[PDB]
Amino acid sequence: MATPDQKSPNVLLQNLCCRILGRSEADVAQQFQYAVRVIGSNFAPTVERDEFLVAEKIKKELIRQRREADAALFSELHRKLHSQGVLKNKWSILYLLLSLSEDPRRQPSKVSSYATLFAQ
Amino acid sequence: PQVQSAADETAVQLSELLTLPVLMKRSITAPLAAHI
Amino acid sequence: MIHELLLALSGYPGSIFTWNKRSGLQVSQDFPFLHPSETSVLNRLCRLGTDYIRFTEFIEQYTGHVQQQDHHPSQQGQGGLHGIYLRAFCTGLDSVLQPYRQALLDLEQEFLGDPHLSISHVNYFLDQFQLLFPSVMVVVEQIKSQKIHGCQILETVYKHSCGGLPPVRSALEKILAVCHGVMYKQLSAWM
Amino acid sequence: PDDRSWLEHHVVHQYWTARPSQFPHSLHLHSNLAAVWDQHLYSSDPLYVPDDRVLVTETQVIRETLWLLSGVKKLFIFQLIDGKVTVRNNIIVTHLTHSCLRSVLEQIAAYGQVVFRLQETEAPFRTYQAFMWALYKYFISFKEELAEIEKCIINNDTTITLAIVVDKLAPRLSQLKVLHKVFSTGVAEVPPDTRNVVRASHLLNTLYKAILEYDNVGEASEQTVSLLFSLWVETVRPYLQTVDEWIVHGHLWDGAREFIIQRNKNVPVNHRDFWYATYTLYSVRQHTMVSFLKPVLKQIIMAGKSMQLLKNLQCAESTTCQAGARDAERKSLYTLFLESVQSRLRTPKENLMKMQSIAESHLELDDVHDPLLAINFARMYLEQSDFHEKDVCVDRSSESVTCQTFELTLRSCLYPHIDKQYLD
Amino acid sequence: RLHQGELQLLAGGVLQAPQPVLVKECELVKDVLNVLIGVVSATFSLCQPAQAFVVKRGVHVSGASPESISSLLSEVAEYGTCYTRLSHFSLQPVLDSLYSKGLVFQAFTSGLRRYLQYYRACVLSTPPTLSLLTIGFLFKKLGRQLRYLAELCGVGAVLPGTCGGGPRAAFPTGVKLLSYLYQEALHNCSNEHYPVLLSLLKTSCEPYTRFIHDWVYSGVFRDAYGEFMIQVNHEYLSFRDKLYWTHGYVLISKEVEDC
Amino acid sequence: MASSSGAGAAAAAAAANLNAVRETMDVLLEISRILNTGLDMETLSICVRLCEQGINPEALSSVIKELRKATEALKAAENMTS
Repeated sequence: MATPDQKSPNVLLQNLCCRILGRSEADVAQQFQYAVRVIGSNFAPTVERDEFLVAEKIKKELIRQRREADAALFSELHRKLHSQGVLKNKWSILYLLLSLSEDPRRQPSKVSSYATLFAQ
Repeated sequence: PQVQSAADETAVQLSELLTLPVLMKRSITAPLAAHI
Repeated sequence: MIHELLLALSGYPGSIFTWNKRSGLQVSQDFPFLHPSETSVLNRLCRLGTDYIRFTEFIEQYTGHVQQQDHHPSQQGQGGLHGIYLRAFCTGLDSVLQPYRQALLDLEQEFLGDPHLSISHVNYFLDQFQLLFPSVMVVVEQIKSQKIHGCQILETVYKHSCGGLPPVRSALEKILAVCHGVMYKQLSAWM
Repeated sequence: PDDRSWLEHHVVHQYWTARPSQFPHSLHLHSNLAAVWDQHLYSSDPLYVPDDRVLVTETQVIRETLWLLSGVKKLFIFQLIDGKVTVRNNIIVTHLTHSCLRSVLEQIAAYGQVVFRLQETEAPFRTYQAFMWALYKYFISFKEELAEIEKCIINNDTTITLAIVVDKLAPRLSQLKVLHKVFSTGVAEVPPDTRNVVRASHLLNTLYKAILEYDNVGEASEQTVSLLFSLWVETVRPYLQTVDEWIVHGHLWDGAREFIIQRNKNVPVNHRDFWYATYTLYSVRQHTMVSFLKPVLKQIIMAGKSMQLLKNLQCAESTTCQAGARDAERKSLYTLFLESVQSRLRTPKENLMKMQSIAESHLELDDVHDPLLAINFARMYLEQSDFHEKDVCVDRSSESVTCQTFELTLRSCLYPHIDKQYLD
Repeated sequence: RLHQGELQLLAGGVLQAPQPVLVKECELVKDVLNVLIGVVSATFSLCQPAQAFVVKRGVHVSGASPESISSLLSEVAEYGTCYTRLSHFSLQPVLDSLYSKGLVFQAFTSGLRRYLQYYRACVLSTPPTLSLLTIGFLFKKLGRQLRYLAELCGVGAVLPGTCGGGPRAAFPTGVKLLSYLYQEALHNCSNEHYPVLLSLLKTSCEPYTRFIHDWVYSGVFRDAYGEFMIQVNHEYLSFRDKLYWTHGYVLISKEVEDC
Repeated sequence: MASSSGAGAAAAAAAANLNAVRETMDVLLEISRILNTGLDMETLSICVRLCEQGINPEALSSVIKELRKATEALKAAENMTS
């Protein structure tokens, strides 16, 4: 039963680069190459491979940002996600979500325009 | 009358005034009592 | 979406407006094609739809089932809403939604006439029902929660008939009139 | 997504989404005023670091402003902080300076914050319910104009500017400001721990004083005077209803004990103090006297006492409970007052036959219609289909010079009728 | 379409969502009308064991989501299923000699045929220019009442094989029919079916009332199905003694409530 | 006659599973929002598919950061050219 054509991770990564840059895949070729280089690199194991430990780390991080309500909400959402059982790799997704969290309180160290020189 | 016309409204006037068991009793037993 | 929104308000949940047994009808998520203020308006409309859905669920729960001829009709009144007053209550709820259905049909006709209409026109037009429905839903939920039984539910409706909302007062008067018609029929039989 | 992206480009840009919609604009000095200001600022101060500004469309800004004025929460540009609408700092428009745009948006945000505070109203008590109802009617009236403005924007045939919209809303904005001040004084200035009766009495006194103020304000307040008169009528409606119930039935039905007179349940009718003690004014503070009723408060009290006595004296079934004019058929004190005020101010089987015709058009000739079944099917289908069963103009603007004073209008439309009922 | 694509991308191909087939309303109304007569359409297929229309998967309607449209169409299909199954249940036509439900039940089924004829007439009177939502709301009460009456009469639309509902009781006859009608009338006295239930009770009693007339006037038991409380044992009816009166015609006394 | 009835039940079970997945996805989106991950519905779905494919969260985070820097330079140029 023809499981929707989830294009291979290379095609998905190209589409992701195009989407993130807001340019066509052809316009993101340098960014696509950078992404391919990153993806082909050996990555260290995620800090936490326990769904509950990763969820607890996320809650602790939210509390550290003085987002205690957000920490409670995170713990509740994690419980709900664990009960839903839809994700096969809970530890990897939890580690990713933890890695992608941003502290609203820490004033963004505005990336100097000079970083764009190396993007080309 | 009961349910035998359309525009007619008296056909159900007893059915709205009287309950269906009481309506049926009144309707049936009077001729029944007369014949008995 | 406006037709989809009305369908959700008409009891057809979709991908945007999801029905949850616990939460009722709700907007499933924030969509990129709406301004967050538009998302807030949509969430308010989904609140109204949730109230409508809960009303429809109650209507089905107490009217949607054929009356089981359980030999003891008196015991039907305890667990399930039952009784001639319960049937009258469900009928009143359906009658009160009938004007709501008519307003929804008029909205549908208007949207068919003008595809460029926005949600603000609906929010203007539907605000009267956005105020009416929460109060009637609260009254019905109170009746259900307190297990008001028989004509004692009528007493609560009278207490609720003392509400301050003129439209809510009129709606409760219509429902009370139907229930009083049934009560008067029983009283006539007794007398 | 390609067709959706093309539509998204052509159905109006995601600028309302936090995704930066870059739109082409004219670089003309009159059209690039934001860009020209950026160039001058960039040229003028070597210490000047350019802040990140979000370019927003004028039509988009107008639409978001209308949505704010329509009472929409969670706007992208205007954020609500501590009940105060605040503009996101990184927003810029092509035709306005950041400071000018900020000033205009600050005025708009102040009005939006006022609306938001007014929008948050719950109605827990009969008087508060009436105030909420009046507020809802006012918000409806404002939303009507807002929807008409939105429709004109949607037609897009004509250039509508923010200034044009502001000018169109200027009378409504002034009415909103007056209403906001009046509401703040009548409700927001009321301490939270005040008794519902005390809150109501303070509101009523505020209403009377506001009525006097707006009557003294003259023609320029005509729309506001009309609003206040409608508000007064609505707020008295529960109070007038309670007065009517006391006068007609002799029973003070006050669940919240909001009326200035409370019945002492401890004084039976056969008690010597029944005439004196049974109904007690909530007189603990002299402030409990209703200023608008104060001129007639004594007559009201006497009428209520007489009706309470008659209903509380075990009267033989007195024929003077005439089956004639029901108190329900009697114009209510709110209804009688409204009718008298409008009149002084010159202010404001057949279904079976239809079912039979439907059957004749759709039933075969030989099938006898069953009248019980005919009625049932009529109700379920035809009466279901044919269910297309889908105001006190207290506007002083018409004859403000000829309109009596609020107290004079009350005395002439309500007080004469109240005195008549009391006398009877 | 975008949202459905996003949902499919999120579901990783496992939720094979039926492809949304966009159909014109000026066509959807025809399918709805066929459902109103219990007729299967291009979008609705008849499930033979249930005598019920089954919606074709992936029906998309313009201006509405295919899932929401499918929900609305599912409700309409449930109403059409009730109509078609009830028609089939009432379609038991002839009180032939093998008809064991008796003349009261046969007359009841004739009245039910009349009712279904009226329902068909109403459906045909519905102009095809009406909106789908308008039509749905207009017929919502009638469909609810029909379903309630079908469950009340045990002629519920649910297929007897697939509905794990217990055995639909045979339509009561004679005194059992009268007691069933009385209980339903008490329970449905507030429903739109109450006048209809009274009409059906009258129509079913008409053969029974004729039998009663013949019994009372001639002592003739005209009960063809044994619904009357009195049975005639002709061997003793020919007797010229007390036994003639006691055994020639015997009223079934033990189950007086049932007879 | 029975078989025609069965297909409706199979479709209903599949639809119930899909609705449960949709509810779970909405919950997941809310969780991501609470964590301030910055993913949009399309971006979140792409990340989920990639994450479903086993991508290392540290590698994914580094790739995301580099892509974000390149995307920010491109977005600044796109906003400057209009």
